[PDB]
Amino acid sequence: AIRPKVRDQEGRMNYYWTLVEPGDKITFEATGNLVVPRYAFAMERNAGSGIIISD
Amino acid sequence: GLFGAIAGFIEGGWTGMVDGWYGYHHQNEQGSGYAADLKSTQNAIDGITNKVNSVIEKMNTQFTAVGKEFNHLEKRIENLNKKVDDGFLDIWTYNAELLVLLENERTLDYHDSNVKNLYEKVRSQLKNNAKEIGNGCFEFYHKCDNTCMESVKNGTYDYPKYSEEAKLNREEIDS
Repeated sequence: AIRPKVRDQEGRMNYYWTLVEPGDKITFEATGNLVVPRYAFAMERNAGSGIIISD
Repeated sequence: GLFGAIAGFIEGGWTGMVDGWYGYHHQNEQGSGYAADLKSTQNAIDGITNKVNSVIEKMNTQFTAVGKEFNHLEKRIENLNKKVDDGFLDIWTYNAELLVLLENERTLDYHDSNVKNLYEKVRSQLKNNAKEIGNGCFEFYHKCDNTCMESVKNGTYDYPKYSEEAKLNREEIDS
């Protein structure tokens, strides 16, 4: 459908994320409209810190 | 000590006195021995008993299960749970350690205060009818039999009854 233009785009793109545990498989399947991953991120979380928005 | 009696001007304790926490040693013509001031001891025992019960009984907990189980994709809430258990552990440990440290000091000062007040109660009773010879001991200027000794312990010592005899003996002794 046609949405009001934002940055000259009448379409929209939704962004998704998931954390894949070690030894698990993630499967992608599509007949279209898939913005595939190219770079993923191996990481180990800490006990949560926060985010500071400041100059 | 905070009040100067225990480990102070009364240097040591009495293993011979076994029936009480604070008491008396007496010696007159009828003999000698140890006796405990029951009123001051029972008041202190009531006080300390209330103190221990207050420390124990003010902790009233409910039924609770501390454990929690999280799967491999729930590490963040698992760590949040750990922070809660750890924070409570740190708070209770530090508070428990300092409470015992501080209140133990207060308890020993309490005993020190009770001894000083007991000594001062007698000293204010006898006045110049006896001499303060140190170590918490009073040496009488008049004969004080068992009945007279009990009056001092009972807080009913009759200073005017013996004042003249003590005055004559004091002046003779000092001369």
